[PDB]
Amino acid sequence: GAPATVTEQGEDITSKKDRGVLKIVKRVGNGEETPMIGDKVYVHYKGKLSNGKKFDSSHDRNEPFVFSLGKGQVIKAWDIGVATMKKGEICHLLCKPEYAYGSAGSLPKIPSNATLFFEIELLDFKGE
Ligand SMILES: COc1ccc(CC[C@@H](OC(=O)[C@@H]2CCCCN2C(=O)[C@H](c2cc(OC)c(OC)c(OC)c2)[C@@H]2C=CCCC2)c2cccc(OCCN3CCOCC3)c2)cc1OC
Repeated sequence: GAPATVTEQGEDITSKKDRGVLKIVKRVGNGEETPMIGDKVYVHYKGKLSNGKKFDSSHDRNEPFVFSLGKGQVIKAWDIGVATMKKGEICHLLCKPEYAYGSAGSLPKIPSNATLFFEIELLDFKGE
């Protein structure tokens, strides 16, 4: 399914090229710009563990999800992945634990050593 497709087809967007964050573009965005470090970004997303059954979405909570890019407000895979996206783009991201919650985990939602899968839609981004 979508996570295996990312394994097979995803672009490795890590600096180290360790296949820790793999991306597939599912919808091409608009324009040319991608967000800068410190930009306020606006997204919709859905996420899940690759193993077991825990699913999370911005769509429930009744609004875009906002954060400052590249400042450690979200897991490393997001800082890396969202920085690659154009406005309007949708991607799928497969995130190995080294770019997520690592050996520690974050319970109840996240076990130790968890690979995560996300669908992210970049709605907008603005310099702080
Ligand atoms: C620097 O490293 C970290 C930084 C931040 C965190 C916290 C978890 C982070 O969530 C995430 O980073 C990812 C990506 C963004 C969407 C949510 N994310 C998740 O993993 C989800 C998530 C949602 C959660 O709530 C909706 C979580 O509870 C806080 C949560 O806790 C671990 C994890 C999980 C993904 C798959 C299925 C289960 C849930 C998150 C969740 C909810 C809101 C967040 O930021 C809100 C905006 N902040 C608010 C504070 O001021 C700065 C801006 C960030 C852990 C960090 O490592 C310990």
